[PDB]
Amino acid sequence: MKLNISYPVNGSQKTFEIDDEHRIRVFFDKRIGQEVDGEAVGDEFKGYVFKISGGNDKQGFPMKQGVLLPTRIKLLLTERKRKSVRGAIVGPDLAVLALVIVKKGEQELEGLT
Amino acid sequence: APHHWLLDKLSGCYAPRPSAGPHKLRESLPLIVFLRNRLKYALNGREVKAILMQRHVKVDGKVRTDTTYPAGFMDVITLDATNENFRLVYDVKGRFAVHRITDEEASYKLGKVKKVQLGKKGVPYVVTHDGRTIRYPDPNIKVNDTVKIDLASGKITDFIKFDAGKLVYVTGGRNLGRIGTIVHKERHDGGFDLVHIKDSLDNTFVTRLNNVFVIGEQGKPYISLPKG
Amino acid sequence: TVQSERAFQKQPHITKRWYKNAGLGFKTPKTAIEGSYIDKKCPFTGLVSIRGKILTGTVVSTKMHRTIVIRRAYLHYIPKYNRYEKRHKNVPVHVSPAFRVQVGDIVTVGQCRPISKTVRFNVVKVS
Amino acid sequence: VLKSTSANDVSVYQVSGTNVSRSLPDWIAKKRKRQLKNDLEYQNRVELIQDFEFSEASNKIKVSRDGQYCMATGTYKPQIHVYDFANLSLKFDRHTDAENVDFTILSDDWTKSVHLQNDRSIQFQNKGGLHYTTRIPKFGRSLVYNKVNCDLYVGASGNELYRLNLEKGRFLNPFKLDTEGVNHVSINEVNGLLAAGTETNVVEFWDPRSRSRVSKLYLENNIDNRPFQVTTTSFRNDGLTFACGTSNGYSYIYDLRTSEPSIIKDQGYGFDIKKIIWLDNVGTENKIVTCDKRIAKIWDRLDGKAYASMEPSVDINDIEHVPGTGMFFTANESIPMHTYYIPSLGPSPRWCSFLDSITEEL
Amino acid sequence: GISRDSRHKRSATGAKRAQFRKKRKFELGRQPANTKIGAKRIHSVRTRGGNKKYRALRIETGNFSWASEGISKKTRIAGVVYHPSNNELVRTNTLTKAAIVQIDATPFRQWFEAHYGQTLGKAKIESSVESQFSAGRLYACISSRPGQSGRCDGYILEGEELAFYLRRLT
RNA sequence: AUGGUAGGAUAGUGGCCUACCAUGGUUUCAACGGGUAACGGGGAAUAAGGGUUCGAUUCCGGAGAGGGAGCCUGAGAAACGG
RNA sequence: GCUCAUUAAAUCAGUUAUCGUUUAUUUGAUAGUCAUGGUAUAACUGUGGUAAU
Repeated sequence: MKLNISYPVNGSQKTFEIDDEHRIRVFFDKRIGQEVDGEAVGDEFKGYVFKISGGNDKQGFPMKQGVLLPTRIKLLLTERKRKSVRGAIVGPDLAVLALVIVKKGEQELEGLT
Repeated sequence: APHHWLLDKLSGCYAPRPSAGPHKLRESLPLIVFLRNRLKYALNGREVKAILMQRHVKVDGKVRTDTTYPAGFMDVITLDATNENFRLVYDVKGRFAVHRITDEEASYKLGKVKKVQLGKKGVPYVVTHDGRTIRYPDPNIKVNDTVKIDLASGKITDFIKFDAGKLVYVTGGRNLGRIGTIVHKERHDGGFDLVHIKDSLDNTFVTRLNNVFVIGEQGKPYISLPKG
Repeated sequence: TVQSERAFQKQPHITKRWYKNAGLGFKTPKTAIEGSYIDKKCPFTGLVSIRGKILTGTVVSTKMHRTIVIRRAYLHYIPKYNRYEKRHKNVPVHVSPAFRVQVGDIVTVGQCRPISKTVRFNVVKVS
Repeated sequence: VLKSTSANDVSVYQVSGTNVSRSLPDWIAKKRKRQLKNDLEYQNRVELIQDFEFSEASNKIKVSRDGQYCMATGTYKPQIHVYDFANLSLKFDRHTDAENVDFTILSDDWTKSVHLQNDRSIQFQNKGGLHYTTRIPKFGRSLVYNKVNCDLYVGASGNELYRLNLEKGRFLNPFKLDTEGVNHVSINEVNGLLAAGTETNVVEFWDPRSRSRVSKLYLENNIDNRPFQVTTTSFRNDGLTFACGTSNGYSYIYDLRTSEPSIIKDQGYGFDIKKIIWLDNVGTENKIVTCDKRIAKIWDRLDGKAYASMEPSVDINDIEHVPGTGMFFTANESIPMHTYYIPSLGPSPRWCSFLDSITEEL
Repeated sequence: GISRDSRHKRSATGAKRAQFRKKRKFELGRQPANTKIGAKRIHSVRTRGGNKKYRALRIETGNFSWASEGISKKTRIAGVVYHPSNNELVRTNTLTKAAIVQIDATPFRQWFEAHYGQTLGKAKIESSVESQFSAGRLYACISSRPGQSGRCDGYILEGEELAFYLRRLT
């Protein structure tokens, strides 16, 4: 999946296509708000600290903050209707995984920092 | 369309409905019927609008800009053009009648009180038929009496208690709208008091006490009744 | 007995007895002022206002509690036959504990902001 | 998720109630006002379950044996709330004429719904809207349907005990009361003996196949302050031993050998014993819940020691339990309904599959 | 919900059961909140567009008036004693109009001492009330509608009205 | 069903609803029940200045917006363009 | 706004009564008890997902 990475200290943001399953496996069953080191994910991510922020799945249904259940469910959403809601928890059926940098480590990213 | 407007059945399908206002809607005559239709001052409905916005007409000491503004019985309608003053008065045959009055007679109107109580902080008040409530009246002024109104302010310059043998105008019922100055006052079930009336030809006529409007003493009426 | 119900009976007071006049020449009886019944529905001393029909008739049945039946006989006129028809209208009314009522009892009532589902009239004068 | 110690060295885990705050009940007004005005990291820590803020707590809470469902008996604009644990919101929200004092589900997963209304009446309730309403001679506190005899027979504060059959839809030959204490009804699963809560603390065992009561059991106390009544009772799923809960907080634990001795165990407050449910399904069995108006408590029946003291700040009136799990459904007198789960009792269910993971790792 | 349509029930003479129309909005009825004694929760209802009513559901404090001295002191509420319409309400501790309660005697006690200079039966009032001042629980009645105003307002028992209700409580 | 009283509900009256309490109501003066093709009827309203009694207009009454049931705003809807 | 299914003191007609009620608009009366607080929506800037809104 893709990592929509933003760096708000400079304000810039950039997506990275990640196809290797060893890289994505660190993010599995992790939740929005949790602190994630991508140094296991990648050697260029050495010392980085990431927080999961949001994203979508392969059908557009977003992860909503702290609902539960990493499958998809249907909720009474805001004069209130019902739509389908993909859960808060990262699974392999995510098309993307948007996150945010918390602590910076050693190496640099040209289009990001 | 009601009876008392003197409209033809001709000239357009829909009848001009009245607006909510001081008078009752079935008692009202709107100003659109008053200007273009009976007094023939305007031709189209839009021409009534140009007269009102330029504030030619004033009804009862107020500007009164509205096309379907309800005008009722005993309403001083002062037109600033021509220096002529108009007072609505009902006609015996079933209809309203526009009437010429003087500048001094345009100063005062008469008004039937409908209900009197004691307001807040110990204040007496009377409520006229045109909805003009007035603070601190005379305690002699009680129910169904008329009230002479100043119209420069809301003050009361004359008052006439209801007593048998005084010249009465009728506002309502079958025999609505004549002289006849009183026979007496009848009691009946449910109220339904029938204040009897004997006209200039001295014939008994019967309407309700609700319909009674005292327009003067035996002999003198306080306003210029139209003679014809 | 005054206090025989499950709640304590009292006037709202809107002597230890408060009175008022129902009006229209109906005088306050001795039973109203110096009495013992509470009767918030009574014309005098109570919480009803007599406005509307003041009608008369004949009381025909009294075997209820705090209420009686007026029979209101009259003659109809049929214009087609040019005859008459005898008629009556059995009207139930609330009676107050100031008026001594049995079968007979020429009666006068007044319209009283309808009390209970048929009762629109409360007894104000018995002759 | 906040973890609270009940001082029993058994860590109690709670959610969805007095401590969990939903800052976005309306996201259109408040969450749009939260973005520029906060960081919302605490709200990012808050994890709501099945999406309801729900005032006017509930008279009763029920769960279905199948489909992982909930019944909730709202009293705001008095109403019935149905929850799906698969979908985590309202499936079915119907508003009721008057409040159901006790609710009974027909056999499973709300194919029907049976109420016990403040008006002396049962309402029959389907998928469709409000299929039938009844009338009862007396007022209602509790009601139990029995699968055997096809009968849903009721009673509270009555001289007779009211026996309605759902097959042929009638009532005939009703039972009577000994001196009109019939606050509670409970039925043995195996052998089908009736339980009763009497003002003179008697349990009336009416055999439905004999059409007659068998015996009386009386309560006596060592302290014995006031005349007391048993408010609620229960039967074990084994049908062996008995649960008796009085108004003064003293748990009475009885034997179905037609035998009078018991074991006593009080709450510290002793305001009432609200609901008593046998933990015979969940592992480390023989436990039993005893709840006050405020204090809830589970304890081994042979040991009689506090395994957990389940204490929300707002008082409750209800317990409801999911078998095999520690899923506890309570109606705290507030807007959020405090349900809560102790993992050291047993594992979390399949919809709570991640809900066990969030607290131990934390 | 509740409908007040007078057609369905029978006539005076026994004519019945027309169903001329269906239930509509102006012939409405809503539902009782059987209010209890607890932490005060305020309910909200919108009635006929502009107006509102106050359902009461849990009540902690209310304003009661002492009838002899004519003074009014806000009262903490403990328990329900008697009600004539249905005794199911009292055993569930439910507040309605004309409901006998028990109150705290100490707010009326604190007014009595420092303003006058006397204690409470250890400045003369009744005997049946002065023995209740030592109990700490005075008997009071409700003269408001908690279903409408939401308040627990009422009056304390005095006079012969005291003797009527205490006769019922024995 | 008739009423009493107390509470509730409602914008409010109220057996409207429910407790508790009394046995009443309408009726040969026709209650109550049945038939009504109640496209018949309402001066509801002008109408036809000799077509002999003609016209047009308005009013019917109820329910519904695929069927049930529950709800929300609004002075007003128990609204199907929720 | 259109369409489907026929009500006999009911509808309707007038009449009250609203001191039994609620009322946007209409009108008439009517209040002595810091040269500027604190928040807040977005649009927008740029990254994306989603067969799709």
